[PDB]
Amino acid sequence: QWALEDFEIGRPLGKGKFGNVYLAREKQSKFILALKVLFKAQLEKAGVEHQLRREVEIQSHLRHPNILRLYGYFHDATRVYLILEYAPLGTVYRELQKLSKFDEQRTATYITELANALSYCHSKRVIHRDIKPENLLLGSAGELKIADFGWSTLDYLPPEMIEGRMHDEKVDLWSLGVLCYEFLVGKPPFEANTYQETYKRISRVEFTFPDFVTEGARDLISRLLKHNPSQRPMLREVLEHPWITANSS
Ligand SMILES: CCc1ccc(/N=C2\S/C(=C\c3ccnc(Nc4ccc(-c5nnn[nH]5)cc4)c3)C(=O)N2C)cc1
Repeated sequence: QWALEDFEIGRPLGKGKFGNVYLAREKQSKFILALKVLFKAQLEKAGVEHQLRREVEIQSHLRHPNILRLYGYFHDATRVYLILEYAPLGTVYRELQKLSKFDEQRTATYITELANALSYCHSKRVIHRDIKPENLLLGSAGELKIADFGWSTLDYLPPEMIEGRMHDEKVDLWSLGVLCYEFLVGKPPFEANTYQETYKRISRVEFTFPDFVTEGARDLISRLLKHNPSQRPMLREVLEHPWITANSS
């Protein structure tokens, strides 16, 4: 179906580990989109051809406004290209750097938008690992969009994953706890100056709140960051959580 000659290439929109993403326009439709380039030799150097292949097959079937859409993909002699949804307003990480921290309305809105994306995924038996601000993009109306590779620094990993126990649907809820914290405070809850320490602090769920963090927020974050996965509240319970409904659009 596709080839590189079918597109005009624009400025870079981001740098991945295996290649860059560029703004691009499909020539006949004039459809604006994003295009991720991936080097094949570089892929085989780290042996992830069929880690990535299953990954692509998955998110083709995923359609949700709070998830970045994969329209299609193609290849050539040297590279592999992914056709992506263009997200005009950029990354949340960038927004959080400009603003230092987010207010409660913004935070609660993003959390709701995330929770809805994950509910959709879980309903289709798709689970997600750690979610970083770097991998959250913004659509044209300011809507949050999840963009990364999985889909089924430690700062975002839950205790069960770093301790080498059964990963599970409940990982997602840990991620919401960390993000909700980071949105309000401006840095993640178990940030340390060493990996060894960050590991240790995550395993103990050893973290504290700045004075300004309201008790509604404290409650939600404390409930999501429970060490026992099964004690973390359901996604429905998050969306219903008083502080969420009180602040979210
Ligand atoms: C199919 C799912 C998927 C595939 C590859 C992915 N990896 C990506 S995507 C990506 C960049 C990207 C994708 C879609 N839209 C944008 N929009 C955008 C970002 C920044 C700015 C900006 N302006 N000024 N400063 N920053 C403007 C627009 C960026 C990326 O970097 N990786 C690794 C993620 C998901």
